[PDB]
Amino acid sequence: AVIKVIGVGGGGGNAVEHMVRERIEGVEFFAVNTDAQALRKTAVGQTIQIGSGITKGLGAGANPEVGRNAADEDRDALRAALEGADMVFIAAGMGGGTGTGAAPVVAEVAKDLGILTVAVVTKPFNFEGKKRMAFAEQGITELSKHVDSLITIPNDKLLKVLGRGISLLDAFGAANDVLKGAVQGIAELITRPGLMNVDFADVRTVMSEMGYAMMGSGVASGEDRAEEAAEMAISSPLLEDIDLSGARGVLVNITAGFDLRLDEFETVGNTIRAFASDNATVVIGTSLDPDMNDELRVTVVATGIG
Amino acid sequence: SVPTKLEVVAATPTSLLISWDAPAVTVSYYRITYGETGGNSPVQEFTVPGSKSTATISGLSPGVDYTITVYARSAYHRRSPISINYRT
Ligand SMILES: Nc1nc2c(ncn2[C@@H]2O[C@H](COP(=O)(O)OP(=O)(O)O)[C@@H](O)[C@H]2O)c(=O)[nH]1
Repeated sequence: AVIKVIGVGGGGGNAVEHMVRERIEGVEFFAVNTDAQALRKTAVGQTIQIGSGITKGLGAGANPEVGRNAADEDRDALRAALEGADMVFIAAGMGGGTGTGAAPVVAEVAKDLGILTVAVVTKPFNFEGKKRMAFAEQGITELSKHVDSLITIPNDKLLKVLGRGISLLDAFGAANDVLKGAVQGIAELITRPGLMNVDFADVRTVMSEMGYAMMGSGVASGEDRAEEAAEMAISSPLLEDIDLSGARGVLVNITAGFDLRLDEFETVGNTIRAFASDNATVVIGTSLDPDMNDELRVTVVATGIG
Repeated sequence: SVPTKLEVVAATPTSLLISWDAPAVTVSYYRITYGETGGNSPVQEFTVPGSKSTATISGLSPGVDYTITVYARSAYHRRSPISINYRT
């Protein structure tokens, strides 16, 4: 399956800059912005400038309306770039102008081409103030009309795992890392499959036209790695706001080396199937990281959460 | 790049004390590997809690060059490990 990752606005561009730097195997990177100078500044894959007629390349002025109008003016360039994809991840920091307003247009264009359309977006930190949070929530509502799955990562949740005395700059770096881990934790089922390989049609089944989603991850080493990593994922602060038995779909990626035991795959799946509703679509597969020894990662995406 | 700095802080003929910077986000545990640079032996491995910023590697041999590698295993990132060389 052909996977494209598109950063929208400045935050989404910084996130994609990080994924390009740290690398996600098997995906193709793009960046969409109204700010032409920001587009050119760093390596973010191919660049797509939107709204040059109305913004003159000078940005959206933190105004979601301008981001929307900019993307509306350039649906043709968006469609031309998206064509050929089986799946697209749209990454954006919501609460500014371009991400908030242009991301739902990018998503609408992609949905129209029949692409499986997954948004991965952040809500701002509390310290960024009430108006940015309001803009973010309105843009997420607009976005939810035009995606297959919309994964929200609230930056306020990341606050509680940040080291003390952290710099303001490293706090945003951490947001990039979580977004990168989020895309990577879904994409690697496709691009680095292990033994229990997920068919892209089953990815589509658990993600297509599901609406809101959240994800959590766990990691563990040693004899109890499977139980420990699964429970850590389900206890994740990024998942704590939802009842997992309420999700209409659950996608699980177990990342392992070549030493996965049957009883470990059994354990992870039994734990998921216990907390998931009896009528949920449940897809569990494995991915391969050969540089692991006696350890495991479990990534859980709860989809269709309402 | 996590940890972002890794150094040998003290060295004896059969042991090395390594130190790294505190991480920006919670690390669940660190995986530490080490072995002779270009060796027919598999590297040896151990883990330390994610609250540590040092570890001691023992059972080494004098005058051997070693490659040491630290993986920070976090639920919140997939950052690459950091690696150094050091001769006892
Ligand atoms: N992941 C990430 N998020 C950011 C970064 N900078 C800002 N953000 C978040 O993204 C939101 C939107 O800001 P920005 O993307 O710069 O505005 P836009 O270009 O008008 O879409 C901000 O309110 C922050 O919460 C960054 O470097 N990385």
